[PDB]
Amino acid sequence: SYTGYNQEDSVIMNRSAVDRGFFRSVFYRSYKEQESKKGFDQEEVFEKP
Amino acid sequence: MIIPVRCFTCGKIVGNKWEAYLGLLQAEYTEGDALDALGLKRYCCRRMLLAHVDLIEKLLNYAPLEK
Amino acid sequence: LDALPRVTCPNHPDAILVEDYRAGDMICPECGLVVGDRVIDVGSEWRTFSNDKATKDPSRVGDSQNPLLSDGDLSTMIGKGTGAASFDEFGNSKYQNRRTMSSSDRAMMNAFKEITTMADRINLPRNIVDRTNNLFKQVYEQKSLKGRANDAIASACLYIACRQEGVPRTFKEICAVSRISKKEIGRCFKLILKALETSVDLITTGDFMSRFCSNLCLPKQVQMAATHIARKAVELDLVPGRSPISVAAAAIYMASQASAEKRTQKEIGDIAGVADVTIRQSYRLIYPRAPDLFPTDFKFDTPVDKLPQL
Amino acid sequence: QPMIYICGECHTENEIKSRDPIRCRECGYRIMYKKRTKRLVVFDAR
Ligand SMILES: [Zn+2]
Ligand SMILES: [Zn+2]
Ligand SMILES: [Zn+2]
Repeated sequence: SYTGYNQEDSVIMNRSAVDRGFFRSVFYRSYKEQESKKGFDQEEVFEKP
Repeated sequence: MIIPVRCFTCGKIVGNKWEAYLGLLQAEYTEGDALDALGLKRYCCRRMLLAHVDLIEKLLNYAPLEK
Repeated sequence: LDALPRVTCPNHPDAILVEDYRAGDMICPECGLVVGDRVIDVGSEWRTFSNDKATKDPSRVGDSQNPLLSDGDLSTMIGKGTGAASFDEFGNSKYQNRRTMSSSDRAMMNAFKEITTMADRINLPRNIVDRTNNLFKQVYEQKSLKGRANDAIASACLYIACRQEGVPRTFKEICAVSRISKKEIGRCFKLILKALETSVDLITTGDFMSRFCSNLCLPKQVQMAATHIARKAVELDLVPGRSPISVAAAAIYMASQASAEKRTQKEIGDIAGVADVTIRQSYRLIYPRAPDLFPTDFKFDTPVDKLPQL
Repeated sequence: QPMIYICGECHTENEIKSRDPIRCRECGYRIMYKKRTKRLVVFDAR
């Protein structure tokens, strides 16, 4: 039971273990972008704005 | 992906005992004795090594370590 | 209030008016300066269709229609289905028939349909189709060649788009996926060039050496040699009275007969489309200098001292 | 200045540094993969 920071569906978790890499994870998001020609008189361009 | 330096629960360094262990199992079918010789007394340090899965070995096999 | 284009800074004329999207505010750096009735661009904003079924999008109060191919969008459509009441009172026609809208241009749309068919039959990219469609609209709007066969005009546009993107198809190839004659596509080609007052690059041996050697399942190394054979052949000016396609074909043959593959003249003829007598003549013309044309790094199978004659 | 552009499998620079179309010389692939910056970063061992 301890100090109650674990009351009702929570948990006290050991911080030094998370320091030693406990459950650490990596997250990747890939962003994608397209250079559309888009018809008659417009154009998209990859460049320094 | 390779055994962690120091066991989570307490701190006793444990990556150093991995290569030694695969040698002991090859020599003997005594997982009890293998863990004992390495000095992994308490079981937190023991679960670490006993429950590890070395994914790195399959992972290295792709030709392109170049990208 | 008409004097703006982003200017209303009270104390000093504007130099800049940065958009702080996150705050929903318009800021003026050298003083303090908000002035904003903020819109992060109404097109991101209405886009509140999300967690609810988005595959069908019940929120779509705005269809795309793709106007930049056309010009005149008209009306919505209607169609049968409640079981009925929807009179036909006596006859067998529920409610009413739908109605055509853009007829003057319906054969422009019909041209766009033909260009994509043609385009897929030789596995072209959408980028080519998009250039082709674009050229066509330009030619159509000028109305300078309205008399000509619309299908001939679409086919010629397809040829131009293919050459401008630096991967030309032969007149023989575009004719194949069409019903228009080679002469008529060629003729329209020149006229469009005159109509748009524009020009294209001159085809080289390299632009076709790739596709041909590929379709004949020839090794990569042999393709490389043929390229070199072709390039050098043009460099030594050994074929002043010959087309680059025919020379390309003759290089492919020489390479293939210098390797284990040895594709027959009829087969090369069959991929290239040119007459096999044309290759034979072109080969007879380059044969006297064959030793000098091959890459020094080429792995020979049959030496030139044993290269056949035909 | 070059924009490198290592290519897949060939393990060599593509070298393309201009507007010309992306395709690695010699190697038949046409996927690229922009190379790491020489600019230093830093990582805390915490
Ligand atoms: Zn431990
Ligand atoms: Zn100001
Ligand atoms: Zn490559």
